[PDB]
Amino acid sequence: GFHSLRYFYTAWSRPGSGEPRFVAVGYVDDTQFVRFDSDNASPRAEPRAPWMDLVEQQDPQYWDRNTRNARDAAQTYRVGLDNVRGYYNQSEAGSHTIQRMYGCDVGPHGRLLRGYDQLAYDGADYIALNEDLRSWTAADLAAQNTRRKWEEAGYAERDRAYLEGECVEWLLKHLENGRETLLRADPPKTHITHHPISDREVTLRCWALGFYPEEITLTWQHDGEDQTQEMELVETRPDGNGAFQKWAALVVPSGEEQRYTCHVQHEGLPQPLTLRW
Amino acid sequence: EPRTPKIQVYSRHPAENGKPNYLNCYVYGFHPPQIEIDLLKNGQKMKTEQSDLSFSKDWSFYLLVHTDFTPSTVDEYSCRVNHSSLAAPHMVKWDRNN
Amino acid sequence: DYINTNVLP
Repeated sequence: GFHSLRYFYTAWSRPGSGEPRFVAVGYVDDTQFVRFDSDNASPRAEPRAPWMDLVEQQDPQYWDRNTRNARDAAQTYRVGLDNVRGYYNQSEAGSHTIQRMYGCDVGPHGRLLRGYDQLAYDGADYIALNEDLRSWTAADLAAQNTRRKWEEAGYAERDRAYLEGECVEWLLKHLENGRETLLRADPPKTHITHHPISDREVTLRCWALGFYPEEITLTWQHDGEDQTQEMELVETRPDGNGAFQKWAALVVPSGEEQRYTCHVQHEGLPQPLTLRW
Repeated sequence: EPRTPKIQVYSRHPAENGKPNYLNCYVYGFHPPQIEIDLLKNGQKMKTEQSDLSFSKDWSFYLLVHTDFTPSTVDEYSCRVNHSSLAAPHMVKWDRNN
Repeated sequence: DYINTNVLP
């Protein structure tokens, strides 16, 4: 199964809070390993995962080189805010946002499945690198200005050369260093809880805790019949320890609890689970 | 189009009074990035840490705000969020059953 | 690494 190295840039203006801010974070799969925050004095690229403590000795220039790259990005996208505002003729008293997401998916053979670079303005698609990694799709007339500038700059080929070369190499390097964290599939710990509401109704809540990676499926059934439409399913949420939690809950009539089952699929489970109260 | 945050408030481990635990406020699906998120103990702001700003495939942001806590039968916990998409702060009480 | 080249929009 594939792995992915992904980087996420946010530059935004915050009129009334001071100068624009830039935050750049990396992830391998669902685990964040690095951050850069322009609000720091002399901001540096900084490790956010324990296995990253080992890269200083393997790559003594890693932190200085990543600090330079992120500082350069911080300058580019914060100036970019003023550039794009000018394309739209937007006033500077408003808050605006540029986001960039780029990275690579690698398959089980160690080779690139796909690269991507996409940008958003005020939360909407703005410009994206096409799947051929030589050309750009521009969302509107303003983004066509950007597109022309990046075609003249030959930036797609610089993108392609990173996404196909360096991105893949580094994903492989991180998967090796962070093997114990990244290559785990930690199954959910599951249980059902029982919450009477009224005299004739009760809530059954099916819990999945401590699982990695994030992808999971929770379902309720009644007599083998899928309850998806009637259940309350919360969005998967981080537990703050590097894993995730989810639950699905259902209102059933008192006395009928034994008729319902919870079904859990997660890649760390040897087979899908069925739980009953 | 500003996007309103969704909020969940929950412990890392199932709550038991007197045992140290971790209180989380997970707020997500919001846009633009500037947001105020606080955990409150009996209506008073707690010292918390906040995760690095990231976002999902639809470009909406998510954040985790957290701190150590030891639940009780007495203490009430809540999460307070204010965001440019909101006209007033959003208060969400902690329910140890979620 | 973070990509080492960035271009102004």
